[PDB]
Amino acid sequence: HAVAQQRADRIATLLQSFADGQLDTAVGEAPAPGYERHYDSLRALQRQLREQRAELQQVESLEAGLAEMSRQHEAGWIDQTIPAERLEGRAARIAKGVNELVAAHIAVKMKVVSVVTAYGQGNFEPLMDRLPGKKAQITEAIDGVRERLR
Amino acid sequence: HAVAQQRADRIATLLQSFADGQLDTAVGEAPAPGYERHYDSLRALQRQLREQRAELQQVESLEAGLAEMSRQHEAGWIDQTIPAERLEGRAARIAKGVNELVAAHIAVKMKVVSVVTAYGQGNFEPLMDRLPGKKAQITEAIDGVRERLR
Ligand SMILES: [Cl-]
Ligand SMILES: [Cl-]
Ligand SMILES: [Mg+2]
Ligand SMILES: [Mg+2]
Ligand code: NA
Ligand code: NA
Repeated sequence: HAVAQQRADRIATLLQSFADGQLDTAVGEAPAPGYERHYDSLRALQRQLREQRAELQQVESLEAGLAEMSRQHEAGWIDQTIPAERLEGRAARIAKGVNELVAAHIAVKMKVVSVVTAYGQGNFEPLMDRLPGKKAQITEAIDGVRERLR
Repeated sequence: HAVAQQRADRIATLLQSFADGQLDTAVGEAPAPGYERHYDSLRALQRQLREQRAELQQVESLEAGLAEMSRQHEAGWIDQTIPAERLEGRAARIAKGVNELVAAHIAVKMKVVSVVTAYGQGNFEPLMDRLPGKKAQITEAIDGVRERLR
């Protein structure tokens, strides 16, 4: 009678904690045989709430990292990247993905600058890369510059 | 005796479902007064598991969208963007953030191409934007091209 209520209150308290976002309490083992199923599920649920909390926090950090990277680049510090090494899982892969895509565009941009700077110096040895898709328009444009400049 | 066990099994089953990822069952209301706390928490937990599931799915979609955008740009279709409008919350903001940052770099790149293309035609009216930070190196480079070309 007394124990039954106590064990019931314990389960209510643990569930209440989960609901309120208090995931630090250690669930532990069941008090008696008839509560094994309840506790098995409670422990499993807790592990899941903790994992999802961590993953969602990583995403929040990813948004802040992107925000700072954007701020840095608008200020001209284009070497700045999102510190993917400080993230993990999917958040880290997305961060690396953004860094690589931005880096790829910067590389094409600097290639253009490098080639035309040379033409400006009378050095016509360099040729713009042969780009695909819409980027092919850049290749033709720069070739046109070369032909006309000399 | 019979009812007690039945109501206890119901709570075990609901918790078991949550654990296994079956969040579609409708919890409903408590069967008797002494179970109000349990059910209140169960409903709240379910709402949270569903919300976190949705948010994590959005992130998975964000990673795929970035992957496809990267694939498209490497192929030269640089007008392609991550469809942020099809996402929501933080996932959507990150997507828009990536689209804007990439677009900003492309704009600087095309500005460079536009200016030098003009110089190649003997049209020295356009001047490269005055860029900050490390980007200032691009401004000086292109100015140098202008001065030397004419
Ligand atoms: Cl720096
Ligand atoms: Cl297209
Ligand atoms: Mg010269
Ligand atoms: Mg000319
Ligand atoms: Na990617
Ligand atoms: Na941003």
